Amino acid sequence: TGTSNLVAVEPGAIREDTPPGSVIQYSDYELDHSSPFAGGVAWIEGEFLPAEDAKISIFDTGFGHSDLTYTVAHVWHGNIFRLGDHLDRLLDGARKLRLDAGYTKDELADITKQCVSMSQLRESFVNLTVTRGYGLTHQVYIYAIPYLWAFPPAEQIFGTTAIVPRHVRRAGRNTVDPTIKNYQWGDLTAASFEAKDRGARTAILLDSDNCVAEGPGFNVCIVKDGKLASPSRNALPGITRKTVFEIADQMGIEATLRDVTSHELYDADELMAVTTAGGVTPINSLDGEAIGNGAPGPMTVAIRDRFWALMDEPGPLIEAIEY
Repeated sequence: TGTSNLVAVEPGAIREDTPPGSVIQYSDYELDHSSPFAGGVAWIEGEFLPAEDAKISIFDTGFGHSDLTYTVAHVWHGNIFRLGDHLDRLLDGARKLRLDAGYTKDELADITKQCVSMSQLRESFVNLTVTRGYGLTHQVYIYAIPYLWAFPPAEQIFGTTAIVPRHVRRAGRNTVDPTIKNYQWGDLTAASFEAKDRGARTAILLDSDNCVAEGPGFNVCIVKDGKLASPSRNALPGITRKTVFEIADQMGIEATLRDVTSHELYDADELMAVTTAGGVTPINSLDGEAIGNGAPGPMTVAIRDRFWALMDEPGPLIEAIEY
């Protein structure tokens, strides 16, 4: 059909079932639908709008040339996670693209948190996008929408399945650069359709030298002999990946950003996907072969459970939204 295994990025429900007793639980509340904003807020051209109405000029160069960068932060239990790190990454990427947001980091942070508050969402998927714009003025778009899962909560707890594409590789840093977060998903979409065709949930892509690159919307972490590794070259420098490495260091696990060869990927003791929209996902099998026992690995479970706990512990990583 015309539908990939990738989650559609648009406003969706406010809550979704999660495994009972699991580390993942939504907040208990309601939206006051007296506000037109409740459920999703978009900030386009300095004006807030109900997400249902959020529109951009068809002539924005961010559309016709995909000339932009973006970042996504999540809100969990009313707390925004690592917003400052996301703003730093977004602004650094815009600089590399010679894009000027026209707003300082603090102005962006205030605008973003305001979007969440007006949305009334305690769990949210928050996107900041900076584009080349149109007649020339660069454009900043921000939206806070209900939470989105790259992998459903059930797969976060019980694991997902992956293949390595036979026909696709991840674009290299000298072509469409994966190290700047971008909307150019041609390879990622093709890999997802190949995974769907083969009966797997997703794909882990290789780069041109057959090193692990990343997946469609996530970094990949590889566990071997009690050590954790993740690709250093053709992969986004993910914030979830950064969090996972901090969690591991605190657990006394050695975590290294390095080239991971295709041999190492297939020989892994554990595999996991890491991304802001849903966190740490175990990958139970690769190309239909069990990784470990074919169920979530022990280090993955430990790190994933610690990751959700971070969302509730006061500290530098989290800030409470004011509703």
